[PDB]
Amino acid sequence: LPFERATIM
Amino acid sequence: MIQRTPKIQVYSRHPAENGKSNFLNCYVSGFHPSDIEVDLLKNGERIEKVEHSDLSFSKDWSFYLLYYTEFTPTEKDEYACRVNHVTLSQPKIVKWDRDM
Amino acid sequence: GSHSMRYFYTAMSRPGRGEPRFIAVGYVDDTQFVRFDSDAASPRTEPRAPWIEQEGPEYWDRNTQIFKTNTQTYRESLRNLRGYYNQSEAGSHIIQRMYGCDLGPDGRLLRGHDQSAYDGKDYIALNEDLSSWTAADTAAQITQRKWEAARVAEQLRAYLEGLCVEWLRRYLENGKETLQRADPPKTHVTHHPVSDHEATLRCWALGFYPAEITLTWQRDGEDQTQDTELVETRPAGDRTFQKWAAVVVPSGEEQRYTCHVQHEGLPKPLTLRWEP
Repeated sequence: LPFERATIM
Repeated sequence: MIQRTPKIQVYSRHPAENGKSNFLNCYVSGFHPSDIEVDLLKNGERIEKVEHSDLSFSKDWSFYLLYYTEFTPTEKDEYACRVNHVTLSQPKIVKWDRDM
Repeated sequence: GSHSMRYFYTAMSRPGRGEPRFIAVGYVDDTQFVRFDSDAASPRTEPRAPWIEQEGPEYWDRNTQIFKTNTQTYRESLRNLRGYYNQSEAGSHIIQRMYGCDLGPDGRLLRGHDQSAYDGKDYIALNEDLSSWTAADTAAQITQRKWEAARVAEQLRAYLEGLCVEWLRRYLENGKETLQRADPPKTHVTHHPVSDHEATLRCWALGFYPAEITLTWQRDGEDQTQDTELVETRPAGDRTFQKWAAVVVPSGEEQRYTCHVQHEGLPKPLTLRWEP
């Protein structure tokens, strides 16, 4: 299962 | 930009035996950026129904893909892989060799 | 019995040819098990190994939500990084990301990983402590500052020590017949004259899994490192991998040469010779 948060770079 | 040219290997899934159905593979690797064109050839002609693996990459960030198709090797049909990439002036052809 | 899980993200801009393409793939060891492609006719997480197919609709929907959000997030990141480097709107660029967790043979977390790259160059990486970042340049420091403000490392650490490990161990149990089965290489040695006075000995390894293997030639029981032609390990297409190693030897010193094979699948390391 992948990491749940996306964070803009 | 730093660009890396692909390595190319052409080979069969199983030991090659004339008149026995098998798979013809062309593995491209160590390249960057990811856009690439790969065809499989039978006596110079583009094979139609070729499939390929999903785009992934190695620990050094370079991309790799497997292209493959069903085929029946014979004593005298010639097989090859044709590759083009931004790093290459004109396409590269690598011939299928049974001992390679 | 050491195992790992990794996800691999590639985001690629293509000015004049639509919005950037985002694709995620997931692996356990050398086995891919899921994909998502923002270009696919209907973008959704799809299974790529039989043992994942048993997961329910809530798994598939959950994955698809995350990858859809990542598609949009990475589109902004591409815009941001082009700015950080003062780059023109005309060229195509790539952000890559790889992350996941390693387990030891006991099933306990050996270590976590999270690394990103830009145009194939290291950009930002989570340090092994899972609490701090290594930024490659002044552009990456801007990303580092954004990521500290959102408490990213803290979120990664909870994931890598928690869910990542728990799901890896689930996959390993559900796919145990393949994921925890090592297939040893089938091996032989071939001999081909190159000239009257020299021949090629080629040591072949086929049908093995996982991909990790060591193939070496020796002359009188010493390593022939600089003289061995060593081909990159390659996928057969049926889950298994292939490799060979070759040496050019004087005729007929052939019997002074030995091929050595190490692989997790084997009862014992192998020593092979050309058998005329």
